[PDB]
Amino acid sequence: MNLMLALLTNFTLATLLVIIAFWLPQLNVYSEKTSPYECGFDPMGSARLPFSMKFFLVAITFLLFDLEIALLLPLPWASQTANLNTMLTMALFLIILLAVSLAYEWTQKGLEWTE
Amino acid sequence: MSMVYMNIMMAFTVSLVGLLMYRSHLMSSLLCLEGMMLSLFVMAALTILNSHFTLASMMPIILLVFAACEAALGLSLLVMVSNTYGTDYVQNLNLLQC
Amino acid sequence: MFMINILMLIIPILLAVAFLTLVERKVLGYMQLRKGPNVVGPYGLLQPIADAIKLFIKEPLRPATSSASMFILAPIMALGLALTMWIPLPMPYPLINMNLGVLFMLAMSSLAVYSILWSGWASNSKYALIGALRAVAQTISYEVTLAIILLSVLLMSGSFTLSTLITTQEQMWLILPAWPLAMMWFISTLAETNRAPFDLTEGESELVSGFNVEYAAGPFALFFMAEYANIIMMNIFTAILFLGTSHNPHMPELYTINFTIKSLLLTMSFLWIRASYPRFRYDQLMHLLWKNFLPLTLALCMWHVSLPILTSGIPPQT
Amino acid sequence: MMLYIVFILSVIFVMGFVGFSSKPSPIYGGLGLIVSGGVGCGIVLNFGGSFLGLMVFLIYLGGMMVVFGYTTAMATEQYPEIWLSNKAVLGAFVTGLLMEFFMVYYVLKDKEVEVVFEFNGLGDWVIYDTGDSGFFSEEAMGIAALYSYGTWLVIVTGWSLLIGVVVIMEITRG
Amino acid sequence: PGIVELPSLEDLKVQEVKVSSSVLKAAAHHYGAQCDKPNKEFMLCRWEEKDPRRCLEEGKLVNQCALEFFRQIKRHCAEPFTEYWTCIDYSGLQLFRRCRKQQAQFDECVLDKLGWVRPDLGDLSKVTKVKTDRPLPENPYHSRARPEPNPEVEGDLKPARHGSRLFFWTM
Amino acid sequence: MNPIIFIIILLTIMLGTIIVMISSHWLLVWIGFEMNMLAIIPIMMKNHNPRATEASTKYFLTQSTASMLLMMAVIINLMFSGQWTVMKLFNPMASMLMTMALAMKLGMAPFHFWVPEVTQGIPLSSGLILLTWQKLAPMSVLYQIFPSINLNLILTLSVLSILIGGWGGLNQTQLRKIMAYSSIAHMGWMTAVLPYNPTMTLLNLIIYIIMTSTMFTMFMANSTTTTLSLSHTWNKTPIMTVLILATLLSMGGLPPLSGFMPKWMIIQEMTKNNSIILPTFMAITALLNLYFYMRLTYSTTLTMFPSTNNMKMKWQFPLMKKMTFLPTMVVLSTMMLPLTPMLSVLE
Amino acid sequence: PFFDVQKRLGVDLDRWMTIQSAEQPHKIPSRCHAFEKEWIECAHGIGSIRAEKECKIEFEDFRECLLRQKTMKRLHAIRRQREKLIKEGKYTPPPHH
Amino acid sequence: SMMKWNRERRRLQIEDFEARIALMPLLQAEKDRRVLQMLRENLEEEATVMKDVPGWKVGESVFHTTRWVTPMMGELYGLRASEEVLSATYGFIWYT
Amino acid sequence: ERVAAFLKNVWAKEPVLVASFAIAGLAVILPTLSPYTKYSLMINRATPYNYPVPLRDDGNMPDVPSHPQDPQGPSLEWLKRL
Ligand SMILES: CCCCCCCCCCCCCCCCCC(=O)OC[C@H](COP(=O)(O)OCCN)OC(=O)CCCCCCCCCCCCCCCCC
Ligand SMILES: CCCCCCCCCCCCCCCCCC(=O)OC[C@H](COP(=O)(O)OCCN)OC(=O)CCCCCCCCCCCCCCCCC
Ligand SMILES: CCCCCCCCCCCCO[C@@H]1O[C@H](CO)[C@@H](O[C@H]2O[C@H](CO)[C@@H](O)[C@H](O)[C@H]2O)[C@H](O)[C@H]1O
Ligand SMILES: CCCCCCCCCCCCO[C@@H]1O[C@H](CO)[C@@H](O[C@H]2O[C@H](CO)[C@@H](O)[C@H](O)[C@H]2O)[C@H](O)[C@H]1O
Ligand SMILES: CCCCCCCCCCCCO[C@@H]1O[C@H](CO)[C@@H](O[C@H]2O[C@H](CO)[C@@H](O)[C@H](O)[C@H]2O)[C@H](O)[C@H]1O
Ligand SMILES: CCCCCCCCCCCCO[C@@H]1O[C@H](CO)[C@@H](O[C@H]2O[C@H](CO)[C@@H](O)[C@H](O)[C@H]2O)[C@H](O)[C@H]1O
Repeated sequence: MNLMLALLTNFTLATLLVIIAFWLPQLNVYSEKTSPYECGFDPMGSARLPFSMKFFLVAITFLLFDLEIALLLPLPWASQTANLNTMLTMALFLIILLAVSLAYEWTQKGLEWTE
Repeated sequence: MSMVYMNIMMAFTVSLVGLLMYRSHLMSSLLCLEGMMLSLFVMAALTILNSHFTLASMMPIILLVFAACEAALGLSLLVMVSNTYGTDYVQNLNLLQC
Repeated sequence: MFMINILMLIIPILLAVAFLTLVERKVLGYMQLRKGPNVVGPYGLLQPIADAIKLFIKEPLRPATSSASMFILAPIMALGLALTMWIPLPMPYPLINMNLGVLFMLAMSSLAVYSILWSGWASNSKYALIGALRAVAQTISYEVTLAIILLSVLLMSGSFTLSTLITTQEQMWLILPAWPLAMMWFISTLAETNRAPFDLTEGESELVSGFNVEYAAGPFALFFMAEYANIIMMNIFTAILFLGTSHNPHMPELYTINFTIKSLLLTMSFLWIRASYPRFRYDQLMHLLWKNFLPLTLALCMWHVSLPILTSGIPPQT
Repeated sequence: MMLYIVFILSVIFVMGFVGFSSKPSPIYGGLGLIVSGGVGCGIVLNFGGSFLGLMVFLIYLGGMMVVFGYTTAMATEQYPEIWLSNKAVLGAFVTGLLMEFFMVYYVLKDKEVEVVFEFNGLGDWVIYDTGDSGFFSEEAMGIAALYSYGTWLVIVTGWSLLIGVVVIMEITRG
Repeated sequence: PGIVELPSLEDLKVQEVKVSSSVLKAAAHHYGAQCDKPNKEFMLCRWEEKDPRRCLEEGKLVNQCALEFFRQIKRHCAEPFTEYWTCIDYSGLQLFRRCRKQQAQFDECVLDKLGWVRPDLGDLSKVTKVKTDRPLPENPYHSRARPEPNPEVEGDLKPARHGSRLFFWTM
Repeated sequence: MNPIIFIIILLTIMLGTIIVMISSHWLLVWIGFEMNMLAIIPIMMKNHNPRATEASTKYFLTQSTASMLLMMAVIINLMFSGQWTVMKLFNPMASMLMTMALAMKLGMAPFHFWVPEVTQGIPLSSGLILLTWQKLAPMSVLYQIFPSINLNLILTLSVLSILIGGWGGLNQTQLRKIMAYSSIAHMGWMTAVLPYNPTMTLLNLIIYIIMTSTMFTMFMANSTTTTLSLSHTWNKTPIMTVLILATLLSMGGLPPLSGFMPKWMIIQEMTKNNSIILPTFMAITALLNLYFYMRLTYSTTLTMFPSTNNMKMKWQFPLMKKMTFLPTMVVLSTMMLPLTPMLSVLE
Repeated sequence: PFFDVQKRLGVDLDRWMTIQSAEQPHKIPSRCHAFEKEWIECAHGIGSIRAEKECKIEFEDFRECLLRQKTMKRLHAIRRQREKLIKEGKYTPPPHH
Repeated sequence: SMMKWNRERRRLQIEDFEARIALMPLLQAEKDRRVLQMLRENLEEEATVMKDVPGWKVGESVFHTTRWVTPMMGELYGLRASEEVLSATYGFIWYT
Repeated sequence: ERVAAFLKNVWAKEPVLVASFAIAGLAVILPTLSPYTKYSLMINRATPYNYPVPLRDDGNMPDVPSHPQDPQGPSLEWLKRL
């Protein structure tokens, strides 16, 4: 309960601030005021046009690397095992294969952005 | 069964239908694949946690790992599809009818 | 009595955030051979109040091309999540005592990124979009290294509980056995908080205002309050992790004073760093983390798994 | 009302699934998957799996961040579709909610429901264990055993993740 | 499928040991030594019998020994003990290490007045043997009779009669 | 692709298949399929052209969908039995989902649509792996779960696969699409007999793999992928046209060739169980396969098609392709009928 | 397994996690440990065809432990009969309940 | 420094764990009586509510085996105020 | 000689990677040389998460103690001295 009460209070406080922000000030809305900003001149083309991602390969690698830490975060608990010979070997094994995969992507120029 | 299973099984079915009923964007279907795995994770976690199957508690974690390998694989193909045609539309992938 | 405790957490947070804006402008000013706000109230003490009132009576704008619901949602998420980050903090007693407080903080930090992505995307303007996609790159740069840095430290604490870090550091600050990780952690928090020299998602001199360029008045203030709240919260986290304050159960306020001083100085260091350095290029930030911190962080993670086992100093699970 | 916490979260779980399954713009589909991942973490946490719940939320937040980036690059159009903008998307969205709302309405009315298969609606707490007093988390013991019992699992997962990097490099080298 | 046999509310009656966990924790180490015998006879019973209904009598002797143990403390060392568990109760985690001074006062009191020696580190986690006059249960799981195994095939392996015998093949 | 990377990826394709065949745990069976799917995709994309990209995408979407249905069955099985052992399933809904999941992995009808397209879109060497090695893992699972499979479901899939495979190949001029529809037709025989005698499913599987490997190796030897391109073989290497003729007649099931052996042993097992109508229907429908095998033999060996002038340049160069095991495989594809009683080795 | 290399080599790859009554960390038992043990020992060695009928009692109890469908039916019936008497004014719960 | 401190922290954990081991017999004995008492009360009030039901037999098992089976939450707290049910089911998880 | 020539070059060009490999090597190597590693497993074994279920004294278990303070059974004197 304490947790749900705390989250509700925070996000309700934020919502009230927005409600006041919109209903308290005097408004004067017209077309030019609400037009998209681009340093004084009208934009050329929609902002919804495709925006090329030059780090796309690092982004996919992040998915694989971000799952590795899910496998590693239990390590503080795994260190309480009596079978420490196996646990230490498999912990080091997993991290090394992460390093090998990093070294492969590095040496193969996967970490350089497409130009 | 317990009522929670009604909504988790329902969520899996919704995503399965979402996967099988394509629209245009290939990214939208890849999302339905990720949703299907999320329902399987939750459905498996409930069973394992409720039955106190201690060693099975690692199984949902292993499920996520191969979920990411699938998502990464799906995104890799999306990049190539996008490079070829300039969209991720699935109607462009019709060369192999002939 | 719990509701009172909640208010005695978030009202002070927002007041501390408001006066951190004054402190930054004065600290930057004197480092720049000038004074900073000293006219609005004595020594500029009313300046944050003036700015806050100004913004919330300013006209808020909904851009013609914006996605209305997401435009409103993002600032609400930003501030809401920023305040949520504070509830497990042990000062010395957390508002919410969590078994996995560190993991909770990681998850909530990841969710707060979406307030940048959605505000920028919902603005439907090019500078806003460019800012949001810089946040995608920034998150990809630091997130993996940030989690593994914490893991290496927690292999000495033995748990994911924030209060255990106090017990761990009762004899000695963790900064001693893990200053290489402290170095890399400290930089990661600058990137995590979008702070100079990693102020890229806003990047004023490049993107005008980046992800929040279309935001005005109260909605803009919510983003400002969020970022400055996260800057303070991340330095409290740094103080707990690496500069553990001793806790006397019968004089809990001595802990609070000592811990508050440490957190303030770490926050002053953020302003100091902003005054000193040029900005990174956002591809150079990604190469910093992946090509320097990550190889070192992986190696140190291996070391901090082995070291407790080889020295027979594994911490208690409880 | 609080005794039905898992049920309420599971209702929102399905609503998030209907969200992205109707397939609006992937920007909003990602939003629906984040909500479902968030409440899904809440469901698993309420069964005693705090680590599993927080982990799935953390992973899916990272995954949807990448999907967002790829969307603005490769899955965007001039007028991205919300649920109301498209007739096919709206029909699927409404159909999902109505199927969901009727399952909820009838399972609550009868404390039971037949939706193909029989589900009991007494509340989810009834199946819980009654006697816990250990000095550890059973989920944490089970997960940590991956490094002592799961040697074979560690090898195949670690190998698959390494091969995964090798493969995505091959797949995307035109 | 049968009626679950439950003891009557009368049979479940015993004088409870109504003290808080801080009191129990403060006296735990001495209680572990002084009440070892009935305690270990109850725990053998529960693990062998696998039925709370089958160990009620042993459960009561655990309670009776506890009350007798706490009455000795009350008679002889009330004030030193009340100081000790009061210190334990303050801690949110009920930590021993915050009350070594009060623990020493309590420990020396019970030692002088009752000859009670505190168990060493590792003593109370030892697996001990206990002598009991209760008979070892025969079918604690209430197992049915196991199905008989398939009749074993034994003998001398001889060549197949006329080979494979597949259609026309002669070998 | 670096040669070392190609070998590591190939060994991972095999490791995933091996894991499925040696696992006693449903989770490791699922991991084996996932590892196999991850490794094969780069083999499909090896040449990097739009058709390879389309093929790999269609393959990924199909296999990934099947795995989710596969894991759904495993979790439902866990709810209703509380174990993970690879064996009969303890819930009929789980059995259906797993059975469909394996049908999509094999490309059985009516889940067959991907097989012709994917096979056409990838090279011949990759097509060989897809239509041979990739059948092992799903069949090894069916071999262990068949006591709980719904008979009507599995025989329906087998019937539809034989019909759709036979009809589908009649309209094809592309060799890779001819092999694809042939594979669908042969998958049906393997599953049709599975409820009655799993040993005959292995026999058909092994003989199908030998014959299918032989054909692909001969197509690779001459770099032929269409009917007309293959019709020039009589002018380059006459011997290869005779091997193709013998192998194709074998795949048609004609005595006294080896390919008759599985059709013969499957009909025996089905009749022992009083199944008369189904084997009769299956044997007659397999005549469709013989028809479009016979067309290839006509255009390849039993007539001489027009040639081109530039073909004379090829007369002056030898075959350089590895053609690994082709002499052994072709003999096994054709001359094995006298040794039929050796099928007991698979028992 | 299709190929039993684990048995041939006497190496345990995955069967440690196949059943919930196998050895767990710190000897934490599953909730249905006794039921599954009884079923496994009843059906050991006789084959599924025999075990499907000769160990039906053990499997049914094990199934009841796992999913508790019969218990939830029983409790749903009692709770229904209580609301029947509450509205009809024919039963007052006790203080302790 | 961390090695020495973590060694002492491990010796403290053992002392804390052993105090629990000393008290577990008494706690176990209390839990058994309490569980049996709650089940007995549930049985008394089952008879009254379900006296009129045609085919009902009070206290019938769902299990063929006569072995003791640990009750699940609904079995033990099935007929009690939500405040007590909510505390017994979600009290631990929801405690800060 | 090449041992130092290569090492000096990487120290000048990529000291970060030199430090990474040196630290990783020590993690793999030192655990097998340390004399204190054996106590890590003993301490984990001596931690009693579970109840120590007593054994039915059957009349011939001399190595087992009757009371927790009896001389038999494992001791932690080594742990107090660590
Ligand atoms: C054993 C018990 C089990 C029974 C099963 C049946 C066993 C038979 C299995 C056969 C296995 C395939 C191997 C057949 C070997 C054929 C040898 C041959 O055809 O001669 C080679 C010759 C190739 O030409 P070349 O190498 O260049 O020599 C100089 C001529 N240019 O060839 C040519 O030049 C011919 C080119 C013209 C094409 C004529 C095609 C009609 C003749 C086909 C006869 C073979 C039919 C095999 C089918 C099965 C028969 C039962
Ligand atoms: C294949 C030759 C026929 C060619 C025409 C094709 C006919 C149709 C083929 C379909 C299969 C029908 C085969 C019918 C015979 C199989 C049944 C059979 O023969 O009995 C089993 C046979 C042992 O024969 P058995 O009666 O015991 O006589 C022993 C004589 N020493 O054991 C066997 O099964 C193996 C016998 C197979 C028959 C061929 C092998 C005979 C040995 C000669 C091999 C060649 C040796 C010379 C090598 C020359 C090298 C250049
Ligand atoms: C790409 C693949 C990379 C694979 C890399 C694998 C690296 C593995 C390096 C070995 C890691 C473990 O190294 C090994 O750890 C165990 C315990 O932890 C040590 O064992 C030592 O402590 C344990 C208890 O802690 C005692 O049982 C043992 O008697 C004692 O020798 C070994 O002395 C050490 O050799
Ligand atoms: C066990 C974990 C700790 C061990 C370290 C694991 C990570 C190893 C990282 C890769 C090591 C070898 O792989 C890497 O190859 C590339 C070649 O393009 C080199 O990179 C080269 O170009 C890049 C960009 O200009 C720069 O890093 C550098 O100027 C240069 O060395 C790296 O110097 C080398 O580190
Ligand atoms: C591609 C499809 C996507 C949707 C997937 C949905 C999966 C949902 C899985 C639910 C599984 C329910 O499984 C079903 O449960 C009921 C329980 O009453 C069983 O019910 C049957 O068996 C049990 C005992 O064996 C008894 O109730 C009774 O004999 C009979 O009703 C069914 O034999 C079983 O098939
Ligand atoms: C963005 C949209 C989100 C939609 C979310 C939809 C949530 C689903 C609604 C679930 C509502 C559950 O509703 C819950 O039902 C049970 C029925 O026994 C009620 O519980 C009831 O039990 C006893 C019965 O003896 C009554 O005396 C009591 O008055 C009543 O509380 C709860 O008071 C109610 O809260």
